[PDB]
Amino acid sequence: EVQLVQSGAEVKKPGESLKISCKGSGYSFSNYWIGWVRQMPGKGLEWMGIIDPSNSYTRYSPSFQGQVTISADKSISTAYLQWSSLKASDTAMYYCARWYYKPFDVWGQGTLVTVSSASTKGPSVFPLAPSGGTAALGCLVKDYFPEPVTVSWNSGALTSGVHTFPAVLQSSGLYSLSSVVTVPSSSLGTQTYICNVNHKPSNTKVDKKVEPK
Amino acid sequence: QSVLTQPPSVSGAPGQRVTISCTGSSSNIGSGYDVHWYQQLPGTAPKLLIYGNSKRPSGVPDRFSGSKSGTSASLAITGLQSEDEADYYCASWTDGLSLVVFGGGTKLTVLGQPKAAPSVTLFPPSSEELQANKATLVCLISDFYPGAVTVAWKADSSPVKAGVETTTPSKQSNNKYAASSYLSLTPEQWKSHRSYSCQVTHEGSTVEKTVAPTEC
Repeated sequence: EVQLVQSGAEVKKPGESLKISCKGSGYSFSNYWIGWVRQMPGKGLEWMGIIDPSNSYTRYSPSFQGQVTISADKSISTAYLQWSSLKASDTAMYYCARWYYKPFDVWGQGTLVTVSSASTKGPSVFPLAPSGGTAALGCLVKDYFPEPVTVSWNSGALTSGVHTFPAVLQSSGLYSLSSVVTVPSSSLGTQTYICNVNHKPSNTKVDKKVEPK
Repeated sequence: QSVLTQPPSVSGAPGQRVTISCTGSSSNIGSGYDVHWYQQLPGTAPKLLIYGNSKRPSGVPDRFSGSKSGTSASLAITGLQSEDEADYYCASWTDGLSLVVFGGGTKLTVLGQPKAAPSVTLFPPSSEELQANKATLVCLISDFYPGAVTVAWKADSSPVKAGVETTTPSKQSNNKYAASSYLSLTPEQWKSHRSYSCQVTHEGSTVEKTVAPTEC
């Protein structure tokens, strides 16, 4: 089976160098060109460049020219994508794929690259207080690094009405997410609501009670 | 400026039929190059769907077909299925400054449940956050379908694009969609304006919520 296998996810900081790999198997690697493609989270595919591994001929998109170096070592069936100085804006998924009479018939599984200036940091947890007979309340899990955080409500006992959103990576290099639960208006004051926030990387466990105004 | 142009979105119901155009320029389709199509399901690598204008790789059902006439390529999908829901990209070799060009992509939505307008909850900055010298407005968007929204923030009546972060919609357990948007402000900014608005546009209709510093 023809395969391309890429190196594992990377978490790096601005200015650091990085070289990720794309390893071919089940075919003659030297005889087919390898393209590299960027995909910003939630965005489309962007062609970055291409390399002929037989002779090291490389061409780049004008958008990526000078920002990145594509290379290959045909003796070990591997192509590479390399940055001398990562930017936060390089945070993306990167795929390799081979040109073929069926072009890009085979793709790598992708390498996620996360670039942030942040050190490990536990979140600040802020209550989102409630203001057809139900009320929406939640917790703001602010300014943490890296992924992931776990959120539960009332130690897991409260699961209905709960939605915990995906995180945003802010311009600051830190993540934020939110978690909401819909609850009956008449249960406010009487019934107690606590979000349980777990951030393993920093060993932070926060219990925040969310109460009305 | 070798470019391949695709509509941002197409939709059809299960069992129905869609077409996705891919309009080229003189350097790509214009120069005689073949067009190829890629299907990308959420969280996966793109998959070759059509190559050389109209040929199907093995494993691709005949429900998918491609054509290319003039400077326009097109992908047709018949008997739509929910697993067809995905982003579709056209691509070609090209003669310009680039060697390979991808179209901007087309999100295919398979309309298997009814349209639902978003419910919007806008939270003002908490007391605890303000005493920490920060202020974040939290706009939560729930129970909508299909899973696409545009969020616009207003300070009084003027647009604010600075300090905005918005999540791509994801499924709630009840199988509708939810999204979130944040506006980061200094406590000074929060206090200096009369009110702030989160405006969510879904299927051409806008639902707006407003919070003011002075109200409890």
